[PDB]
Amino acid sequence: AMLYPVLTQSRLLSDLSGVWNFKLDNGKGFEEKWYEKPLKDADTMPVPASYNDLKEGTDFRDHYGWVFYQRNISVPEYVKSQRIVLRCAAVTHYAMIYLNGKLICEHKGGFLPFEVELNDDLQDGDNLLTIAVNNVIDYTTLPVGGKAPQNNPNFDFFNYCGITRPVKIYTTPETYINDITVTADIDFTKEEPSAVLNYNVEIKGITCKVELFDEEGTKLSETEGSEGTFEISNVRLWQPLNAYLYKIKVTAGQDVYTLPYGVRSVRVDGTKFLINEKPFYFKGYGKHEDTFPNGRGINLPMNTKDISIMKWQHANSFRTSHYPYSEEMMRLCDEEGIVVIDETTAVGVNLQFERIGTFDKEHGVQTQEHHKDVIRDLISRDKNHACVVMWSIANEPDSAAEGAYDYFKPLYDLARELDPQKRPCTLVSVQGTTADTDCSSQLSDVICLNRYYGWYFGGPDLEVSETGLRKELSDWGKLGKPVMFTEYGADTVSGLHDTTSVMYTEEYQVEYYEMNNKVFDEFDFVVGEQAWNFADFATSQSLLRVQGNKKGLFTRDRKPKMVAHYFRNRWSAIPEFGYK
Amino acid sequence: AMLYPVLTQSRLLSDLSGVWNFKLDNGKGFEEKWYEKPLKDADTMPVPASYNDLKEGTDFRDHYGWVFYQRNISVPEYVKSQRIVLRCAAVTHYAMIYLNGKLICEHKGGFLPFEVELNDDLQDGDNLLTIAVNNVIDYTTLPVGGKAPQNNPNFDFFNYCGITRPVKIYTTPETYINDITVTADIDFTKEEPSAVLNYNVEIKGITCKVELFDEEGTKLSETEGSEGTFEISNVRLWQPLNAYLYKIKVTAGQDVYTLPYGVRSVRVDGTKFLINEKPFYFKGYGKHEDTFPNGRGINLPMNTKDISIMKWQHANSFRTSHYPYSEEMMRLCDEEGIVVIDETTAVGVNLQFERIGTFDKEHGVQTQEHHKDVIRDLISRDKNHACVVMWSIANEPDSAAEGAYDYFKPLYDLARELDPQKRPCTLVSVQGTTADTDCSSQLSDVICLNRYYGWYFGGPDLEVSETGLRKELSDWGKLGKPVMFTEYGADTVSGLHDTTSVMYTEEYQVEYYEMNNKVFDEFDFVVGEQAWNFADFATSQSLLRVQGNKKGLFTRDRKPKMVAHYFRNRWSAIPEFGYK
Ligand SMILES: CNc1nc2sc3c(N4CCN([C@@H]5O[C@H](C(=O)O)[C@@H](O)[C@H](O)[C@H]5O)CC4)nnnc3c2c2c1CCCC2
Ligand SMILES: CNc1nc2sc3c(N4CCN([C@@H]5O[C@H](C(=O)O)[C@@H](O)[C@H](O)[C@H]5O)CC4)nnnc3c2c2c1CCCC2
Ligand SMILES: CNc1nc2sc3c(N4CCNCC4)nnnc3c2c2c1CCCC2
Ligand SMILES: CNc1nc2sc3c(N4CCNCC4)nnnc3c2c2c1CCCC2
Repeated sequence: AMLYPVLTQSRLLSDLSGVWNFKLDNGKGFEEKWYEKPLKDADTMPVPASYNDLKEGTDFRDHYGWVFYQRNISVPEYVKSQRIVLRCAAVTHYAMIYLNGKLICEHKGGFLPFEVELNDDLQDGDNLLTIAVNNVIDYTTLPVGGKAPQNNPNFDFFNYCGITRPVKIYTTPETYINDITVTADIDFTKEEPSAVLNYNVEIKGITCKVELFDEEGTKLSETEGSEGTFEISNVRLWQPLNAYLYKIKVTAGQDVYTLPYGVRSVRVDGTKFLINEKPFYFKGYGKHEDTFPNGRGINLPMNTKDISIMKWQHANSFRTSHYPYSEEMMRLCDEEGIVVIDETTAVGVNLQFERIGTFDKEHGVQTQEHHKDVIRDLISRDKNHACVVMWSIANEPDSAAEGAYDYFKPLYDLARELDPQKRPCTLVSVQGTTADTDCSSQLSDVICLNRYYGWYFGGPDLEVSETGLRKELSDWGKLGKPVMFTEYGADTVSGLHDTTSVMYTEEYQVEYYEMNNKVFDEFDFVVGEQAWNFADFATSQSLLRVQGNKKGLFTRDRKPKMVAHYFRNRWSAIPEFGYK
Repeated sequence: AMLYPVLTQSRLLSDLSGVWNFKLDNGKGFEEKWYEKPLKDADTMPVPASYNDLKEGTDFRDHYGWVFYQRNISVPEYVKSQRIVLRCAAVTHYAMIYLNGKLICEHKGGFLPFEVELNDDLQDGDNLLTIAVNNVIDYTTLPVGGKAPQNNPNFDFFNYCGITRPVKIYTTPETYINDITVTADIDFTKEEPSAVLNYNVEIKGITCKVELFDEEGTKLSETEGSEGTFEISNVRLWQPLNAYLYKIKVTAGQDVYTLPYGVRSVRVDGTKFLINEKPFYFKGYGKHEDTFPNGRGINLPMNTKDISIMKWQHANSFRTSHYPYSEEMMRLCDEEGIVVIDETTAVGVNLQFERIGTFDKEHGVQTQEHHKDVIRDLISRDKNHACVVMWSIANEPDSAAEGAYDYFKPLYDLARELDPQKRPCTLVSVQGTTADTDCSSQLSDVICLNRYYGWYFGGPDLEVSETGLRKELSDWGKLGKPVMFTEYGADTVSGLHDTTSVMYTEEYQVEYYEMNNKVFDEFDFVVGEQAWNFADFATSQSLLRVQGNKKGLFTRDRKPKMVAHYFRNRWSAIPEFGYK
């Protein structure tokens, strides 16, 4: 369980972000005890941020192995009173915290938070904090390092690493709040729908009371109970592009924490994805925590810029593509009313492109245990987010291979059981699968395709490509379930133009999406269009990557390609609800 | 034999270029007799020029089959006196001339001239000229159409077709000059070298006398003899970047034709490519008759612009890449002193990339007969060009396959025997061959490689790529022959920049050439560096082509990439002669 550190009367918060000392491991790093003494001949390195692009030459950009972040720490003795904790929101890949020279914590997983307490190794005076980060990826990591001394991603984005998100120090009373959970039942029956919310607070280390406020701070109800309930008639339902967030003050044993919460219902019904009992239609794109020169590092300004562009463009949703995003971005979609598809680090679980099969148990992937710890850690983190309407177990696994069904079912189950809101589960299907062959047809509530008819398939022949896409999508309808496209797009170099289009031209990109959009619009069970990608992003080099991935509607610096004006006009004529 | 039509006291010249009528064959074209009546519902189409890009939509750009050019013709009766001839300098692929409705000529081969006489079907009044052009390419065409209703080039440029070069009407006395030939012997021994030129005139249908002038029109010697000789002491030797052209007036039977000619010697000696008994070093690039929206159409202005840029850049040579260039460009290099490697249409003679082998005689290529007619027609056309120092039988054939040696030897032989100057012969070797495996090691006077260490091989690892290129080039030296690189380069999108380079960036392109150029400079038997390509050009669409081929040093409109300034600085510090 991981609550978002905030400033409360009961808890303090001090950011450690800034320029830290930094050294690339030379192999002999751990041998000598760098985590013991202050790094020598060190380099400077802002935190929070990916370090790959922040220096010059390939030696930083393409480093294999470990790096050492190092910074000094010092708390006021008058604080030992309360509990001292170190929250690392995300260290890409493996983290190893040393204080004063001793290991204190260790973590696997580059995109989710982890904490460690400091009360009993926090010395007096100036303490030597050391965070060593490893970037190696393999068949035991999610995301999955392939075989082709260098990391070779089995995924189409660059392997940005370092202290990707912030490192803070918060405190707490000795017995504290540790995990608040809230769910809602809404009775749309009444012409003025109302709702009953179920609280479930948890403490560790006494009386606990719950206060419920409205948008403006107006209190409206109170109760006591580490597992009580609450009633709200004439309830302001959170809605896509129309967020309403209540707030919640849990006072419990000299400790109080506040939580926003939006009241809405998610439910699949036949070929309809329903939000607050209405037939939604996804409009938006798959995104990437990718900016220059931050790498995958957190970027509050671009977060707001990205959401400003989405509203300008008349979109309503995005998918945390290939990894969970920052907590800040998740809260922002709550405030702004952005429907989010929250997705795990499970990309590259596919060895298809003697031959080893993906789910061979001696020579194939070794990810299921960690895949489970991710599903749990992620749902623990974002369970209370009204923006989250669905979960994505994995992006493009070899889901039509043998071993496939056996791999994923234990993970779907774990997901369906750990979501206090029992939200729809899916996985994003790669090109090649079909209704009959895809283990997703059974395990998933929503069929999410990534199809590229007009690019990989059939490009530059958009007629032949249309025939293919009708044929395949037609078949997908026989499952009687909601199907949305989570990726489709074409690599386009901003600036390349032509009257009779050729591939890579802004005109070819617009035509591609006209064909796909025409076919989408023929099937009432298509409940979503999400283009890949929102914006150009960095990938590993290869002959097929024109200085990265150029499938964005926008450039890496958020300037619109012609296609961005095509979608803005199309999405403006398509409602959040009732499109079918 | 084909003399360049010019204006002489004995012969007239009238260009037919302009906007002709034009219709795409619909299949039923030949059935109905379009070549008989005036085209109906016709379109407009400039000649000379490739027609693919001159209209909108894929229907022109990607047409499979025949098109019909049609224009009216009318000569003044007072001309029937003399012989009337129609010279088509180049109709891409197959040509079929109809006059008044009757076929008069037929041709195969899209890049060389062919004529037909008109005296006895040239009616009085207005005659209906019709030129039908076919664009289909196959295992019987040079260049070679692959299997992958559409043409699929087995070569990396777009299949531009139509009346690529001009169509004129010249006349002649009844007995006329038909082919002048001149060769030279130079006695560098004397401190003031002199030379003896051997004339060899030919007539068809009488006295013939030869006049010899100098640059400014000063006569200097005369003689009589359809096979006489001539003497020139203190001779002005044509030289790279220092052209001196004498002129030659052949008066013979009321017919006179003038010819420029430059005196120079070409001779290989060990690992030295010698021009006028000096160790030359090729500096330049492989080019393409490719401009917008002309297609492969002739372009006198860009010809002069291209040659202006070459002198600005301190280059000395270029290769007629994948097909003979226009006669105008050939004469221009004579005037301007550009060393040219004249090359045939023989590209795509390679099926490597049950499996058919290139030179299978039932299922592989069927090009050798035509390949021979090309070698003869080409040498007949350009034999007297001082700029031509070498012949290229084919670009990147599967020269290390079985059948290879048997295919090419008859063609090398035919070439070595038909060049009145016995000039060096070669063929350009694809990536994969080695000294031991390449039938070129024996048949060729100069080893011409196309290597891509840093792109296809090894990119983005320029270290590994350097190790490979040293290893391979080292081996090539064991043949004790001159080796030059006729292609090397990297696809670069003008405008993409970075401090730590990634592929496709102008910086990566400059680094690529620094590595290759460093290694080249280690081997005294490397006698040439020619980059691919001079300028960005159109190709068929595919995932590996960013709106065409972007390996130019210049953009398709002749603007320099950063790499163009790298070469200009490097080539300025490297002499035409004595570099080794
Ligand atoms: C019709 N038959 C084909 N089907 C396919 S599928 C495929 C392929 N994947 C697709 C799916 N993406 C997904 O989409 C995005 C993207 O690719 O840009 C990624 O950014 C994103 O992270 C990822 O989720 C990951 C990788 N990569 N390369 N080639 C192909 C290919 C090809 C063909 C025909 C031959 C040429 C290649
Ligand atoms: C090191 N191993 C490789 N070696 C090679 S070779 C090759 C290839 N040809 C080369 C040579 N060109 C010539 O050079 C120019 C160009 O290619 O741009 C053409 O314009 C020009 O007309 C033509 O003369 C014609 C085509 N095309 N595609 N891939 C390759 C490839 C590859 C690899 C490794 C795997 C990836 C692909
Ligand atoms: C794991 N992600 C991928 N998935 C796929 S699927 C497919 C394909 N198709 C699919 C449709 N059925 C016929 C064959 N052809 N080529 N490459 C691919 C392909 C690739 C990748 C990533 C590596 C590069 C190629
Ligand atoms: C006829 N022109 C070519 N020549 C070549 S050579 C080579 C290669 N290499 C060469 C070095 N030895 C190992 C294998 N790999 N992939 N493609 C190629 C390749 C291609 C083409 C044109 C079609 C596309 C690929």
